[PDB]
Amino acid sequence: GYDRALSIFSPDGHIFQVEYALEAVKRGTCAVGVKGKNCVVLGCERRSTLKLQDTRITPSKVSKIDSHVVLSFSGLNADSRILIEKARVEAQSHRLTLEDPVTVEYLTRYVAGVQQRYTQSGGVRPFGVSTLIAGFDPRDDEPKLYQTEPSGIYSSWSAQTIGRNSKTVREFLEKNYDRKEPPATVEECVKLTVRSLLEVVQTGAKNIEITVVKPDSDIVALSSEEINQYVTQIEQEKQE
Amino acid sequence: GSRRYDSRTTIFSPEGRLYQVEYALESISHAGTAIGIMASDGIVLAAERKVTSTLLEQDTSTEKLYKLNDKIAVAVAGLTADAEILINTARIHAQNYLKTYNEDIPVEILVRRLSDIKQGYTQHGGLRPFGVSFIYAGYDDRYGYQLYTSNPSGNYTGWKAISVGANTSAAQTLLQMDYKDDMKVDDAIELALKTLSKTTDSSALTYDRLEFATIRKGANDGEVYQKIFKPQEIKDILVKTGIT
Amino acid sequence: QFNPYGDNGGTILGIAGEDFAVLAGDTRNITDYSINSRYEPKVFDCGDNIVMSANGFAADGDALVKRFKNSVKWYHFDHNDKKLSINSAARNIQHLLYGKRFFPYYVHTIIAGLDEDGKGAVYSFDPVGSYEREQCRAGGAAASLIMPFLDNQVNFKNQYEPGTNGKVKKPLKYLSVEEVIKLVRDSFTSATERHIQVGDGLEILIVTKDGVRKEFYELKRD
Amino acid sequence: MDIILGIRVQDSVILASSKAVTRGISVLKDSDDKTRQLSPHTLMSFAGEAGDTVQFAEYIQANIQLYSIREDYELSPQAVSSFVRQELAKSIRSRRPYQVNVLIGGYDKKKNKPELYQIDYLGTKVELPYGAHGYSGFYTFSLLDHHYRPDMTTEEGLDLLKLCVQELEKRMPMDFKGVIVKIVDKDGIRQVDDF
Amino acid sequence: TTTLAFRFQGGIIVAVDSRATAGNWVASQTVKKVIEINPFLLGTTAGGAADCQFWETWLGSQCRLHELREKERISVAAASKILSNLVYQYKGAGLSMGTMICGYTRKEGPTIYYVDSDGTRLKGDIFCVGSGQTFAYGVLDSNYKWDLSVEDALYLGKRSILAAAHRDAYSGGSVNLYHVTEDGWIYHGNHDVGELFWKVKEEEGSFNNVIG
Amino acid sequence: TQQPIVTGTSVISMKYDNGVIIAADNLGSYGSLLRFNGVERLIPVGDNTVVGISGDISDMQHIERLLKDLVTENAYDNPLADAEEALEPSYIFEYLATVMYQRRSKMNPLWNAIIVAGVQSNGDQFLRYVNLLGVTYSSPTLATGFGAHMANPLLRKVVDRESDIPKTTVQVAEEAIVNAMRVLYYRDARSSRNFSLAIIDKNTGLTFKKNLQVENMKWDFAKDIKGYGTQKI
Amino acid sequence: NNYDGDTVTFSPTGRLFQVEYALEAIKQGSVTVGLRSNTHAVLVALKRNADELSSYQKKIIKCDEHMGLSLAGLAPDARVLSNYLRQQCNYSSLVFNRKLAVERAGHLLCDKAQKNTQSYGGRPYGVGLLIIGYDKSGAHLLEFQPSGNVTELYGTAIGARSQGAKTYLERTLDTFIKIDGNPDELIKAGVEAISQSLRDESLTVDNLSIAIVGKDTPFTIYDGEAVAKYI
Amino acid sequence: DRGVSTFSPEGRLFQVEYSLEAIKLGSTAIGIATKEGVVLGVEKRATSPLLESDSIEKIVEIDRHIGCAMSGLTADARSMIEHARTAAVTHNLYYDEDINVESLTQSVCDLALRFGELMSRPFGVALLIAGHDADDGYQLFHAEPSGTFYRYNAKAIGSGSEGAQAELLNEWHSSLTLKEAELLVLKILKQVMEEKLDENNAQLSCITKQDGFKIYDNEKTAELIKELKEKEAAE
Ligand SMILES: *[B]([O])([O])[C]([C][C]([C])[C])[N]C(=O)[C]([C]C1=[C][C]=[C][C]=[C]1)[N]C(=O)C1=[C]N=[C][C]=N1
Ligand SMILES: [Mg+2]
Ligand SMILES: [Mg+2]
Ligand SMILES: [Mg+2]
Repeated sequence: GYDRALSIFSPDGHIFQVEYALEAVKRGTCAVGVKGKNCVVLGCERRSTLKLQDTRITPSKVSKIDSHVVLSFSGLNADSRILIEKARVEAQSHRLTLEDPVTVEYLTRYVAGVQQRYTQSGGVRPFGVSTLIAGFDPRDDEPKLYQTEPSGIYSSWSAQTIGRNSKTVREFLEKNYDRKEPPATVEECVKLTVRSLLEVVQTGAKNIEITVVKPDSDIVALSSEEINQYVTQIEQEKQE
Repeated sequence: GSRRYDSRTTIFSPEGRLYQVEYALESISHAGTAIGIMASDGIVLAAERKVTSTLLEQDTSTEKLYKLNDKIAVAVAGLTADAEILINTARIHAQNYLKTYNEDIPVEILVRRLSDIKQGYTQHGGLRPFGVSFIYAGYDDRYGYQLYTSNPSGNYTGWKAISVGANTSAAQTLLQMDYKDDMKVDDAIELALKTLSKTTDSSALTYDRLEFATIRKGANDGEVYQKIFKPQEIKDILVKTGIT
Repeated sequence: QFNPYGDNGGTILGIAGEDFAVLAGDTRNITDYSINSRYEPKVFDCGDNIVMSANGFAADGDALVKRFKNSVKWYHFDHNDKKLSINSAARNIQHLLYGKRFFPYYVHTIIAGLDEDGKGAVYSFDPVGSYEREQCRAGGAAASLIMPFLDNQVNFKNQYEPGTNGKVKKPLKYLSVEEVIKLVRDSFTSATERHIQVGDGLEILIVTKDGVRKEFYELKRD
Repeated sequence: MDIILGIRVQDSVILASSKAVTRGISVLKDSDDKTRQLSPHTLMSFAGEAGDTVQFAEYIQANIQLYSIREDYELSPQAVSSFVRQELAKSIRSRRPYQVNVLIGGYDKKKNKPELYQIDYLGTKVELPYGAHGYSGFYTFSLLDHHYRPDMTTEEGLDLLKLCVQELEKRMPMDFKGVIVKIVDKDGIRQVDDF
Repeated sequence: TTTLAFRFQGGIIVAVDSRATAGNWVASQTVKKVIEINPFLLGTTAGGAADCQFWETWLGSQCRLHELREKERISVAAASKILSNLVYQYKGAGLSMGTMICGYTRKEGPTIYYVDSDGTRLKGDIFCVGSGQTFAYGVLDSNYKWDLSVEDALYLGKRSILAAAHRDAYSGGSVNLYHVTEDGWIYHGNHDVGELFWKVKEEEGSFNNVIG
Repeated sequence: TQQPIVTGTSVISMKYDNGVIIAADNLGSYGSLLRFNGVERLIPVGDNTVVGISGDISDMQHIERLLKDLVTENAYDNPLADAEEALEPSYIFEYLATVMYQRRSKMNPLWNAIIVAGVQSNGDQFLRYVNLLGVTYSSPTLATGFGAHMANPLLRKVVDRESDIPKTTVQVAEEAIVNAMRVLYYRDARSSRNFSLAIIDKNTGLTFKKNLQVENMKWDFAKDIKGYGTQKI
Repeated sequence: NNYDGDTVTFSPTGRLFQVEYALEAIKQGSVTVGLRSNTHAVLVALKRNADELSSYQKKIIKCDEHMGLSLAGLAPDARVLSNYLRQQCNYSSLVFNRKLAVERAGHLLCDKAQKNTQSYGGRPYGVGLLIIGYDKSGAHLLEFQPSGNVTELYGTAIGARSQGAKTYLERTLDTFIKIDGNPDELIKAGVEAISQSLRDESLTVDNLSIAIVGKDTPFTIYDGEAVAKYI
Repeated sequence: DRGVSTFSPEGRLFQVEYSLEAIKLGSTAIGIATKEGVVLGVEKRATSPLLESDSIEKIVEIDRHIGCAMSGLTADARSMIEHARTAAVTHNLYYDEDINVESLTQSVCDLALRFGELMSRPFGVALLIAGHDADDGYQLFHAEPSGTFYRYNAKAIGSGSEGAQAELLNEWHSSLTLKEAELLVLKILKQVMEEKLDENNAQLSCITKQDGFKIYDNEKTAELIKELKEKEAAE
């Protein structure tokens, strides 16, 4: 078998293949995650260079791992499918043996462990993908939002963004998000998520996708018209 | 040892691109243009054979359009030999699904499976990727008529109208201009041929330089028919649309 | 058909004292109605103040002892010459025995020594590794003859105090090393009389804080 | 385990399964639910050798739930039954086969029809209006042959099911400790708590 | 062997006998048929001594690894299923095990799972397992209520093992009592049947058949 | 698992004051057929060890090749191969015992009973038994097969315990072995008159005697035995 | 230069640079001395510390009751090789009831190290070993190099500044060989030998490490206040 | 290119030496051993204020009597921790006892050099393994990707290591109490850290014979930080 060590250290103590995988994430479309008091919202950018697309059948950016957890990403689309499939298999395996669905932290730890494994295994390159994993633990009403990256490190975030121009939207979230009082309602949380994407997106038409996840496996994806109403209200308040 | 001669086909560039995928896409950009157009009552697949000869036996020839099952077909852009490897794998996958569930495979599931195979060659194994881009035209009872494309990266996307191979930039602009949502198959046939006729590097578009196919519900009652056009049938539709 | 098991007879006996422990065993080795040897040592010093005997099928018995002695050696190498405690040895032996759960060592194993508080310890095993710390245990062919006698004369079972008539039990006073050796010798003499696979000689290993001592006694050779 | 019954009526499928679990000479439990929900509109009951039954049922459950998440779509009862049959057909030529017989009751939301499939441990699948595994059918099929009509309501199906259980309680030697009854229709799966 | 466990108001009572036999030969009267998996989990042993004791000792290692990895104690459901899935892999090889996995957690409350070597895994309120299980069932079923005091529940468990120790030839020796609560299990002593029988006979007025 | 085909009968042996004696007849039986009359079943290893083998002859020849190969291997990169680092009886035995127990554990035994007789470096007598089951034991006298039942009783009258070994000379020990071989010829239906005998002494070394015969047999009394009870003629 | 990328490449003058670079790792290691008489064999090792808070790296490893070694270079490689020796000593005991000859132990180490110098992918061992032992032919001392070369000697030293101790032993050859039935005097000679390799630092109580094996003396290691006697 | 297991002309493994450079870039971790216990402390170093700092897990339990702190590419530590936990629990299963801290460390270090062309590269993380056993008492070990481990009375690893180690050189003595050690870790962490030290960006832990391994609450650490400020202002 092909056993070549692709991910290796350099004289300055860097693993360039892992670092170049982050550059692939930097190229990917922007993804954002914001958790409120009783919800988490996942915002995703759709680049409008591709029109004549069939939005019914085109792979959506946000993927359900289980009925209570979701996963969005930035980076290589093909790579993301492999992580999502493994995550979905592990979710069912956990239910089968532990007789309880995965916690959001556990699922994140698994996905992060897969990513790490691909940074010191022979004959493989790292995943060019960073993920945002969000949801609610079984029988728990505390919102959960985690991030992973090609190196395999993961951590919890009150709010976070990844992908292209993520530096800008992170700048926005850092000044606008208050920890002592997070978005109390679904409306406030979605509004803040759409606002953060409007700093980068371009047009607020079909370029913004929003997915709201609530406790007890209550997940729903907002439509174009529903999102367009948020876009309208934000700019009308801005004209002042 | 052997390390000396390894090209390392599955690595990132400093910019975060996959060298071999990018170079495979460059190869595909010189291949004959293939176009897919999805309508409300069917799907059209049109493709240009590359600089043919008068001594090529056309009626028994097949380099662009292939049948995966009774409901799904593909248009090829790139290395034909690479494509046939993947086509035979896709045909088997469709039959495995049919044996397991006793139902025809949904289009997206077939597309995802092939796209995953392509992805694998970019991440592990140390082999070169498949220098192939597919346009998938298919039907199932969930989403109805569907158009997809996949490329050597293993990434796939859904489309209303799409082109692969040569002059896709020019072709996509023309499709984006004249395409409408309430369009029908007969109109889509005309759009496909007109787009090829303008983007072609050849002097004139003729029957012997084309492969053509449709997937219609235009079959007796609730069912789907695949029609791979014969040379004479391509010649007739060229006269009908007013190109020759 | 090939039968991979055999029966080499013999009998063993472990008794735990207050600050000592003994492991005894006869020196006769047999197959069917023949004597192989009148003196074939069966109880072994395994190091770290632990004595061991694996009675039954001698080939499996030797194999197990050999592997445990090996385990003690590697325990020293891997853990900075640390002394293997009797409880740790017992758990290790369980895994050696259960490792061959589906092709068992056909033996009854007994180890003896001192626990980490310096008190006398005897552990007893079945062929597939189930074990238990005991104050008293006989093993092997004549185990059914010896154990009841030890229940009576070591644990004072079914004994009460005169005058009270079944009301007050006989108190469980501790036994000295001289008192235990008497019970061991009488156990084996009695077993030799009524069991054909027991005889020739008795070898006793006594374990104290000072180390491992040996005593040998003649048994009837018929 | 012992008795599992199935009946497909006009607009639903009804599965009845005994509550007893017996090992040797003791009834260890009298409230055991011998079924698993594979999907919102598909239920599978099971009976066979101890351990194998639950292990197989939960394995199938996990696979269908995995499919549901991956495609965001519920498989048809026919598709699920074919998947289950293939697993059992694969199993019968294994080193140690799954010794499990199953009934699959589902409501096809596409065709708006209830469907009942009987599959044994060999991988023998049949679609039926009513079915049973083990010695149950030796009693219940004669009753069902007489009374069953294809346009029965759910309430009529339950009454006909009570007549089956009454016959079993009269003539079968084993005390199976009654049955848990579940109904599968367009609205999903629900349990009849009083039977 | 006679082992039982039952749920009640004050948690769980676990009671076991102490006898081990090889045919008609009494191999031991001092066997520990309850295994302390952790301060909140107990396992009972019936059938093959080595099988039960090896794999329940092994189960404790798996449970300890779970709480190290997950920073949270393992559920009784998950602990029982680790054992049942393990023995299921060995099915047909000839393992002989009849066990109860007994514990308490916040999410579950007091829980008992019957796990055996055929792969059977059952949640329940009352279980008796072993050669003398039928004898224990007689006393338990006629006297069981949810509203039992810790003191009365303990005696019922003790008395049920005694009943089986008397009638079942392969049960006896002594009775080990455990009481599992919200704050963990609590050992309640070794009770020799040789003394317990006469004590119960005199005080309770039972066993009038026997002469004393 | 198999069955023995061509077989060798008893191997007998004992210790004496300065060494050990071992003997075995020269027969290779094929069931009740006394097929091969020139089979050597005592195989010397160096000048300090003799391995006597009974049971399956095909497995004996395999073991013979292993020992031959063992000597070759020991000589490799060994300047003291004919001195301090020569093969000892204890080394040879332990090797065989390992192989025998390994083979029985794979359910494919070498169908033999083996006695390794020799003298160690320090002059100590070595005599130990091993068989197809991997069972091992040592004793002042050792014998396989019928020898165990008939030879041991006779040899144990000479050396009954360890303290009798220094009191037993080589002449007395050899006499007892030769008598035992005669008794086996009287009573073992799968024995032959012809046998080999080997003495390993700490002083005089290895003495290997071939083509020995059972002699001084008592048969004359047979003429007086008539009928099976009542018959007079 | 161009021929040092891997172990599978000879240079134009017939040299194996990766093996030579592995040899260099030994020279960087702390000094250790080995010497023997007819009755006993002694190892003396100067242990090295990272800093004042750190412990002094152990240099001596026991392989059997009658054999052991001292290391200089990559310690993990010494652990791998010593583990192999333990197994080989143990195989000899279990199968043949025979204590492994020190000469044969050297042959086994040579062959194990050699395979790593001829195959692609692997690397040479980066450690040198001094093996002492007492077997059926008396006391022995071996020097192991990861090139594969093993040499039996009366005395030697390896590591940094080892040339000083090696010269001393070359002068003292006739004296220390005669130290029979006197372990303390043989150790004294070893401690005096390793002292010739010292600069700036001197032998302290937690710095020095000594081991001995002999006629009626199992392989035992002395550290801490047990070696204060010899300082 | 060149082999992964290649020696440099100086006699060092290139990849091992390069992994040590990655560890220097890592966040600071400090360990101090006393007769009353061993203290382990780390710098969390959150990359952004939106990152919930309590999810940063750089101090980890291996067993009840053994704890562990990390520095460098912390993702690489997960398989090392898993192995350590398994080794600890497995030894308890085989021997019915706690495993020695040194033996546990040795088991972890056996993984280190299992790389070639096994894993494709060395670990890019250093570990401070602290614990207690009956034989050698309270112990602190520094496990490197070279496969080498040193025992230490006190040790600092990460970006501010040489500065912290020099400070530990002067401050450590054999009669230190547990409380004195806790404050000393906090003092040195505060010195080498970029951002100002508080309970949210720094974490403490200890291992004692009685209570075993414990990660300190943010409320408990906050008091020790306040106690530190006052005693420094006292002179
Ligand atoms: B109990 O009777 O099931 C008992 C429990 C076990 C934990 C000691 N088992 C045994 O006594 C078994 C035999 C048996 C008797 C009756 C039913 C089932 C099994 N005996 C042993 O496991 C055993 C162990 N060591 C020595 C002898 N016998
Ligand atoms: Mg007799
Ligand atoms: Mg059927
Ligand atoms: Mg398991």
